[PDB]
Amino acid sequence: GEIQWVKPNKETGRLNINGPTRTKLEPSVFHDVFEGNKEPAVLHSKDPRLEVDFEQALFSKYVGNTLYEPDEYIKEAALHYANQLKQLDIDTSQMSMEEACYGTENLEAIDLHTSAGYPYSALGIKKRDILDSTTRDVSKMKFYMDKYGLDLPYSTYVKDELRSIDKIKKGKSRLIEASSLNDSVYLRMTFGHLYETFHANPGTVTGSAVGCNPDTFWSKLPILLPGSLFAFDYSGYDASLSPVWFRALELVLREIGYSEEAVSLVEGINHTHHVYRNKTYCVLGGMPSGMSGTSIFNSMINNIIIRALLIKTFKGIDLDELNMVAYGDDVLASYPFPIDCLELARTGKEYGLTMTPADKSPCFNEVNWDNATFLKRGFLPDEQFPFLIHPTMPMKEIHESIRWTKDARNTQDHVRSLCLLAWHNGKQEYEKFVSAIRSVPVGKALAIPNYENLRRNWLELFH
RNA sequence: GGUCUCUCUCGU
RNA sequence: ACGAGAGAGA
Ligand SMILES: Nc1ccn([C@@H]2O[C@H](COP(=O)(O)OP(=O)(O)OP(=O)(O)O)[C@@H](O)[C@H]2O)c(=O)n1
Ligand SMILES: [Mg+2]
Ligand SMILES: [Mg+2]
Ligand SMILES: [Zn+2]
Repeated sequence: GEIQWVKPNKETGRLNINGPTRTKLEPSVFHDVFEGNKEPAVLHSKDPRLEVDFEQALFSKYVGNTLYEPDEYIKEAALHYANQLKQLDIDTSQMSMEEACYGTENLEAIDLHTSAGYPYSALGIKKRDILDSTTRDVSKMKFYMDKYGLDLPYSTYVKDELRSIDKIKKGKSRLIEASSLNDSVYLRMTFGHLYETFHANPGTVTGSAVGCNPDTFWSKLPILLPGSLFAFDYSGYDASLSPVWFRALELVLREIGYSEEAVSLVEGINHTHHVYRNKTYCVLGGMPSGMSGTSIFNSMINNIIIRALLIKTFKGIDLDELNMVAYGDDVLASYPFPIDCLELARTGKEYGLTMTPADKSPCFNEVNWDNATFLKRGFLPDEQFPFLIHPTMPMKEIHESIRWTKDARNTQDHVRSLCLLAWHNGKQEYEKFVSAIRSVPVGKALAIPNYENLRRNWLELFH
């Protein structure tokens, strides 16, 4: 992904889009009970913690583009993946605006506690002014779309969140693209049934884990990924996608049976326009993370990428013995023989991809179930029932969340949520966690889940 | 101050 | 089941 041009809003006639500059993350009453090295991300250009030009760091993720048209390996990869999806029988028909706005049993409705994007953001109008859950009316929406049309520019914000201090110093905060409600509901109408199918079949057939529950999915992963494992993260995944991969995505969508009208929207994703403060800018390539179906499309492109790198990098690869699941750019995959991920990365850099170990560490090493991670969680077999697998969130990542808050009114909700992650690390680590919470006044006022009840509730999930 | 998924909590 | 809120993950 590379920025093509940057004109002021005056020259493009776009309305300015004003974004918050102050973090909502105050330190919590547990801020000094637990060690930790994450701080709220840099959001103002004058953040004293900066050591690099701010706006230059945010946009440094647009590495640039390499390929524009698919080669032989990427075509073969795309078709292999697409024939895999055929067995799901995606209904490619247009979804109706009622279900697209208000949801179905396998696709939650448009979030009305969040913005409506350009231009509504600047016009003061909110999503709840167009859609009501109770009537499930679409007339108010059908009207507005007719009036502003589609291909509406994305609104660029910086994300308020705890980040590494390396990334605070180097100004590498995350950019999100606020979709226009019009673009969002049109994508849902075009691809609603594919979203539905993906959410309802996490696993190695979608090659996706969107919709999975780690508490139960982890026990299946060793069965869905037999053989020797490998695993990746990508550095700057969304911006690092050259337009070739969107062409390759069109190949997949055609081959599962979408109309020439439907695949035409892919170019609207490969080629996007964004407002940030008082400027407009055009991005070619790169996924606009914040669009409808971000996770699902990131995951599908990843299935294409991995396949394409294997058959290009190694002779004698057989893509039918490959199992993988992707959640966005997180990969966990397996193959009957060991795969030298160092070579897949060399290939990726040729396509403009920066592949890294899952942990984002400096060297690749062998990956097996005892050191694997997916969605930050490890794999730890139960002591009594070794075929059940605990998703283990590391205690350090739990300690970092508990040290901050966006509203102390929710302290108990927060700690409870964290306890439900923590106890998979076992009774000793868990009770060390709970004793720490109890070592401060507010902690002794909180209801904390009892370990055995958590373990009993977990074991009941398999009945 | 986006798209999603998952889990929890509070309400007839 | 339906509404309200939270946390985590991508
Ligand atoms: N809050 C987030 C985080 C992730 N993503 C999507 O998931 C992708 C990968 O997630 P992640 O690895 O966390 O971010 P990266 O872009 O790869 O940056 P990094 O180098 O830090 O891994 C992103 O590119 C983005 O498209 C998202 O939409 N919203
Ligand atoms: Mg990444
Ligand atoms: Mg990732
Ligand atoms: Zn353009």
